[PDB]
Amino acid sequence: MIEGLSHMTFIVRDLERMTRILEGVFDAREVYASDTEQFSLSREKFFLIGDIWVAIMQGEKLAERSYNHIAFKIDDADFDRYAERVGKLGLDMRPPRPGRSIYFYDDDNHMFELHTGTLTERLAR
Amino acid sequence: MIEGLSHMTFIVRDLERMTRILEGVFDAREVYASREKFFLIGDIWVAIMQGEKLAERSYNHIAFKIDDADFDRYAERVGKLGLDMRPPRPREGRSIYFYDDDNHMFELHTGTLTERLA
Ligand SMILES: [Mn+2]
Ligand SMILES: [Mn+2]
Repeated sequence: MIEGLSHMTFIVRDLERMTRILEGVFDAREVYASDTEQFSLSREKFFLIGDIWVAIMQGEKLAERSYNHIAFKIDDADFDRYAERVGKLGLDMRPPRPGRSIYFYDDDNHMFELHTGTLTERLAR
Repeated sequence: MIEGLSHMTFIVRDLERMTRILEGVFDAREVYASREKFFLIGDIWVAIMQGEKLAERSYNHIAFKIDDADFDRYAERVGKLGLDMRPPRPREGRSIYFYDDDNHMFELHTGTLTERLA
């Protein structure tokens, strides 16, 4: 049996900028940096978004953008606030459709989504 | 405030094969049916939509938590499907890494963040 999600891992060109994205958009909390170690060549950081473990490692960006995406849940009341946060970070986004979502990209062609709706709502529609 | 994970969406060339992988490896259950399908892995909403496979493989990955006592079983599930799988490192704090048919890397992992932080 699958107990739940363990972690999601993203490879990014610039660990510092990705840190600012995860902190700026999701209020991610940095819990680990391999840079606190002596002679570790590879560079990684671990973050928590609530109880979600996100790991980032420095490497190459995704070649192309695609519609593979990871979506986090927010409340409908915070939709404009979150669109603002994405704005202040200077991130590319998909246009807001006329549940609702904000889709944006980090600096390495990963797509993320902030979605106000639920599965139950989605299936009933 | 982020309330939690909403869903994860994968683009795949063949929804029937992806269905078999999700059900076969993760015990995913289908709740909605070129087009999209929806699954739950426990309370994790997964959406799959027909389209183009990732040009390239990378080490970006999604990892699911399993118990160490189930490790051999899960490795046999991935193998039974003919999925491209990294031979498990003889070990704990263990992982199984595999690609589906569309260059998405997945991981089954027996350890926790807390343990890893040690
Ligand atoms: Mn989505
Ligand atoms: Mn991993």
